[PDB]
Amino acid sequence: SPSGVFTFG
Amino acid sequence: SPSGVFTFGAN
Amino acid sequence: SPSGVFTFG
Amino acid sequence: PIVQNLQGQMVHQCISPRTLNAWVKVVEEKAFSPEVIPMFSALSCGATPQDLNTMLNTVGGHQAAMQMLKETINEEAAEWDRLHPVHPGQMREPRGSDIAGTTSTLQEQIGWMTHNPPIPVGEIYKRWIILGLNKIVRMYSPTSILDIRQGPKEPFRDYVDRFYKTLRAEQASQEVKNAATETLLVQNANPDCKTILKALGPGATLEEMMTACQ
Amino acid sequence: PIVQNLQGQMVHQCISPRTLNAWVKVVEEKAFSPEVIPMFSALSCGATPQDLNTMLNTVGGHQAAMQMLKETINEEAAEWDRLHPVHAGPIAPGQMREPRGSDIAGTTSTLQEQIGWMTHNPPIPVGEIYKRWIILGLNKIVRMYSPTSILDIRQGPKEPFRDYVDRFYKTLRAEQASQEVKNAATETLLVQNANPDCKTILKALGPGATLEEMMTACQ
Amino acid sequence: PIVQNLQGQMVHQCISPRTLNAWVKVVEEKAFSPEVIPMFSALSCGATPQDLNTMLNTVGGHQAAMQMLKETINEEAAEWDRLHPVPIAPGQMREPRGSDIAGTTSTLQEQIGWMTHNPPIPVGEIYKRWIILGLNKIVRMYSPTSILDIRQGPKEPFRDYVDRFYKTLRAEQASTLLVQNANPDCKTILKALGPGATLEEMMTACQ
Amino acid sequence: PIVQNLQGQMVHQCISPRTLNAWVKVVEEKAFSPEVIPMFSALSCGATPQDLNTMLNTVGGHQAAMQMLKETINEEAAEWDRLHPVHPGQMREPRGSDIAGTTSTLQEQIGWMTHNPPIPVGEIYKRWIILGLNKIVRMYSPTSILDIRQGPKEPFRDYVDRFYKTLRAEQASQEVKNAATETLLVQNANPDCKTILKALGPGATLEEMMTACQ
Amino acid sequence: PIVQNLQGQMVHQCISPRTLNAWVKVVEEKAFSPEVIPMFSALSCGATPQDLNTMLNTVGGHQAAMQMLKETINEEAAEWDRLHPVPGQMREPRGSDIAGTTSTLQEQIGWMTHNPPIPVGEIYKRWIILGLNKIVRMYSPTSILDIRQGPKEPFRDYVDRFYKTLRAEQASQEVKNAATETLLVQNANPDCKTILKALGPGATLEEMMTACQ
Amino acid sequence: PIVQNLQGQMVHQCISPRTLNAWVKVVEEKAFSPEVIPMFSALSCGATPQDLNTMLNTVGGHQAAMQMLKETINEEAAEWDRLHPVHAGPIAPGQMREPRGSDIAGTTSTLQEQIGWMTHNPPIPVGEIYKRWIILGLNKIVRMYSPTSILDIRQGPKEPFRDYVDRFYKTLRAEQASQEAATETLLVQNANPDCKTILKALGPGATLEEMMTACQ
Ligand SMILES: O=C(O)c1ccccc1-c1c2ccc(=O)cc-2oc2cc(O)ccc12
Ligand SMILES: O=C(O)c1ccccc1-c1c2ccc(=O)cc-2oc2cc(O)ccc12
Repeated sequence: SPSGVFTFG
Repeated sequence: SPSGVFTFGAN
Repeated sequence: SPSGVFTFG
Repeated sequence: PIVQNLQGQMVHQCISPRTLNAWVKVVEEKAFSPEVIPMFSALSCGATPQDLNTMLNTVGGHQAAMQMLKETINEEAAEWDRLHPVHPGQMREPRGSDIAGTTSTLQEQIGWMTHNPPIPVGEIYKRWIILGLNKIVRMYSPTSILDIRQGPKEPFRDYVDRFYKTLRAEQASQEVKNAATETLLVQNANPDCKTILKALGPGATLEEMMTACQ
Repeated sequence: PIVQNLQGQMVHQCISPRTLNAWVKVVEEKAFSPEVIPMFSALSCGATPQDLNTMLNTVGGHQAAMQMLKETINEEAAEWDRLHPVHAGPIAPGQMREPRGSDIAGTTSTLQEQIGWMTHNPPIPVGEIYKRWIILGLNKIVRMYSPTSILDIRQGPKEPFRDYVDRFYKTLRAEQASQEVKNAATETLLVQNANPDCKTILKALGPGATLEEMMTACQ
Repeated sequence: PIVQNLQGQMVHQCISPRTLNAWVKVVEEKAFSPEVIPMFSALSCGATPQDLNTMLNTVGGHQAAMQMLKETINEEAAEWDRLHPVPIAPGQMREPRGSDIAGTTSTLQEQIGWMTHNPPIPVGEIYKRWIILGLNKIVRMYSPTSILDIRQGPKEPFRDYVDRFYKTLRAEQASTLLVQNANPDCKTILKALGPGATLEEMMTACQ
Repeated sequence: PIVQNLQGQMVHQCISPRTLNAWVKVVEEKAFSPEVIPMFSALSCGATPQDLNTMLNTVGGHQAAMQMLKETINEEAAEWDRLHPVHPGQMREPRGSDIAGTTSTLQEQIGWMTHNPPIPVGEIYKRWIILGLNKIVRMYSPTSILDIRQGPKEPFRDYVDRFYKTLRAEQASQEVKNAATETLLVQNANPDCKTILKALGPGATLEEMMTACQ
Repeated sequence: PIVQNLQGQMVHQCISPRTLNAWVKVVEEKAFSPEVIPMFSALSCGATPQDLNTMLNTVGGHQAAMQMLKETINEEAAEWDRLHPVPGQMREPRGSDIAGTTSTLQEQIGWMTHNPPIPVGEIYKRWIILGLNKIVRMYSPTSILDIRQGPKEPFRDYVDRFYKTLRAEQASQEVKNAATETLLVQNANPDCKTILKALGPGATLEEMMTACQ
Repeated sequence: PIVQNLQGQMVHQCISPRTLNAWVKVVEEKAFSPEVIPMFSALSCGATPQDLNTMLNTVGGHQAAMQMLKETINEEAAEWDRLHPVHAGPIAPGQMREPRGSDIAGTTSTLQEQIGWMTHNPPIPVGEIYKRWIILGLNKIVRMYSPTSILDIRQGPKEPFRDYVDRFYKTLRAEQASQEAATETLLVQNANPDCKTILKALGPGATLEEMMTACQ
């Protein structure tokens, strides 16, 4: 399951 | 006289 | 000393 | 234009740069194609006569059209004065040139438009302008409905688009438009399509005709 | 449109130059591609019938389509008058009347009457009723103008599976004027019109596979 | 400018970047074609003299025209002082001189005071009237052609000729003949119409 | 969206033409590059389910992705219905398809979102959408992190840019990302840079590495 | 900037992306042609010192000019400190406070909205315009003595160049008028000079320009 | 961001499309030229941590720089937790808790918590604290992307002095990530022979304006 792309926050 | 160009609505 | 560039007002 | 504020008051608001530029560009890009008139009408929502004159006067080209428009305006103002003769802090009655904004001040226009009951001089004047624009659009129509004929290789949809665009510019009564739809549309389709449409029989709807030649 | 002002009151506001231009431009650029309909719906948020008519009247091309749209509108207004009849009789002046079909379409009603209905308690949403009719007509145009049948969408021998699925569901959306178009028949057809290699992989996956699984399998 | 806020009070508001840019660009693109003046007038709705001077001073080119405009402004200010001759009481409003109306000897706050006084002293509208008079003189000067040089071409459509005619007339006027300068065929048809014909009728006849 | 008015009330506001066009254009220009998702999230600030559906539905291309997104949404809605089963002028409870805006009205969405306590159906739906979008972004990643090797003449900065662009799109867990940084980044630098970096020893910051190989 | 709200109060408002971009673009397109200064002044209407510093600092090129401006600002700040020396009470602004380097946004708002107001934004803007005036004069590409009508140059184009140069040079009005009175006619090309001499001095520019049209 | 409405109340407002696009475009067009930092600071006026993260996360390229920034942020957050530790323990109903470093960076805090901190009396300015951390990292990026050393800026044989000074202070700004004796020494030292002679004749304490007038 992908971890998402929000590097910040 | 011209009838106008308002195809839709009240004219 | 320069007079400025505000031609009007 | 005249707008509503949070106190429930109708108050003056300056015409915006966006509105001004939009009108200039639509005249530049579309000239007097029919769709220019509803755009005018929409861009002048709430306009005072002063605003309407601003919109007309900012047009740079097309001065033959703008002079014809001025003449229609003067005719309508004269008819107003003929139908509404005008015999200390009290509101005067508008004459035709007041409605067209040449002899009235902005404050007088606001006074009439926000009075109780309102004298809607902006809407009256806009009606006159649209009468003039209608005559210009009809005059500048590039092609007669009689000359709209489907090309041997023209899709039926494109032919009908040309047909109804011409019909819109010509601005005949609905009865005259229906007569053209009932005779010319089929008569001036190209041979193959015309055969198919005649096979349909009389009274076919536009949707049916377009499906049949698709 | 009718909007809430900063103090919570429902008030009329002129349609904006940005809205007007956005609608004209989307029609010019996209014609009757399906995604034009959601855009129409969004640009007419809060619209009165008068605003909806402005948007339709500012369209310059596609005048055949506009005649078809006008006919759909008249059909829906007649259905409104059948299912929501207005008892006839003298109509007291200066008082809210009940809207007929031609009032909802803005042909026999004034802007002030439309504002009155839309801001009534409870509101009579003549703008939303009319918009439903318009979108029905526009959807019929979208389907009529769809260029290709779903049966003719077949994966090329070297076409990546993703591009084929893109073409397949674009075509389906236009032919139905809807994205809610996934059924067992459709997935059947997607596999059936796949190319031999992809088709073999997909058939090995079996039914009940998700689109993500199909696309991963043929990557 | 001075605008009414959402609660009905007259307040000063900074000139907007959109307005500033619109004026600069119309001067850059159209120079002093006549339609530039109505645009100026609309873009300065509610302007104080300070705002009007901002609009005039942001023009980069056309400095010859700007000097002509300045001369027109000073002439109008002199006439104002001739027709409305004027220490001050503490905390009291003084009367504007010609140079106050043009924004050279007045502060923004004084301009606001005059424009929002009851009754208002409309120094912005007076100054704008002076500016537009100067601008009309400039438009007339930049007109490239005289109405006498507008003749219908042998094979020029009548509409194009009329467009050129009235374009020229508008620029030359800023600060019977149409027929006479039409080409022979059109001229014959038009005179055949007789007098009292509208432009619409004339253009239809020569279409 | 839902916004606060001067009276402290949360009220509906129409989605703007600027927002609509900004989203359409970012999908056209960036497709499903990772930064599309934060932009989606920012452009949908305060959105109702209706607004979120508008944004998704105005996309014209990428219908494979949009169908996959529908699948993800329906899975999340089914799970919602499993965890929150549902049974006169009163507020009913939302089911999965109500949160996704297909079986609920705008007025119901506003009612839920402005209720005390609020049922934030817009934020719930947005979460589901971003789940699906994340799956799409990962699937559309063109490159694997293992294939990112610094070219013999490639500036180190460009190599690191490619490395972390790929890592971002691939969306591994943070432990696997850390492993990649501690193992692959230096391992796949070109010989000269790799020598300098290994001489720096572990625990060096990315800043120190990049200064060293500049 | 500081704007008036509906309570009749003066409150802070963030500088807008439109203002920021407008200023960056005018510097990019016009450099230090004279009309950049009225544009600066108009785009900074109601600005705090922080906002003024934002506008200057977002400029990317022209760092020689920007350093000269900074030196002019520091001179004006020193003169202010010479003439205006300095619990729960409001302190007095020193020069670096007016220039926004030693003052907080909240202090700038406090000064600008106090009764009576200490208009630190307008004071700083005055200093900035002093520096910009000096840069515009320095960067003027041409001397008024070198503006001469070409044999085939329209008189209008020559006068445009003449007065653009004069505007950039920023001499006193007496010096400008002396230039108009001698150099303009002197440096016209032979034919135009003949006509303009026949008209004589004291003819208006409009009359001169019509005569040579 | 948090802004004052028209009646003087501090309220949350969605970040605007204009702001989002302005930041994305300035990064695309200018990369990390120094003037991008003041632009960042102006475009994030009143921003919450959520808004600041939105701005950073919408950047598509420059992922090396973004990773460096993430490391700078984490370092500043660790220092915050060391110097401003939050007493661990129970939760007080209806009461404002104190932010830790990850709360200020918007990773472990909700938008509603951020609004609560920023509009409290007195305000706990988590947006401005985070923005200070971000600008610290961005200045490090600007310095690293500076292409040239000030020692390599020497006036060309025919180069106008004005152009040389432009390159000189452009370079100095990028190398320091800021516009603020060795430097003036260096300016004259690396001027071309004729200009250097004139400038040395002017002597010490001459202003840049006087130097540029002298070598024009
Ligand atoms: O939703 C309905 O069927 C309905 C029932 C009573 C009154 C109006 C409607 C109705 C609409 C109600 C709300 C709304 O937002 C839109 C509606 O649209 C309708 C369209 C119809 O042709 C016919 C009816 C409607
Ligand atoms: O340095 C300060 O002003 C300060 C004092 C107490 C608490 C926080 C701060 C502080 C800030 C206060 C206001 C402000 O606008 C910005 C601040 O930034 C900080 C950054 C830190 O790393 C660490 C601290 C701060």
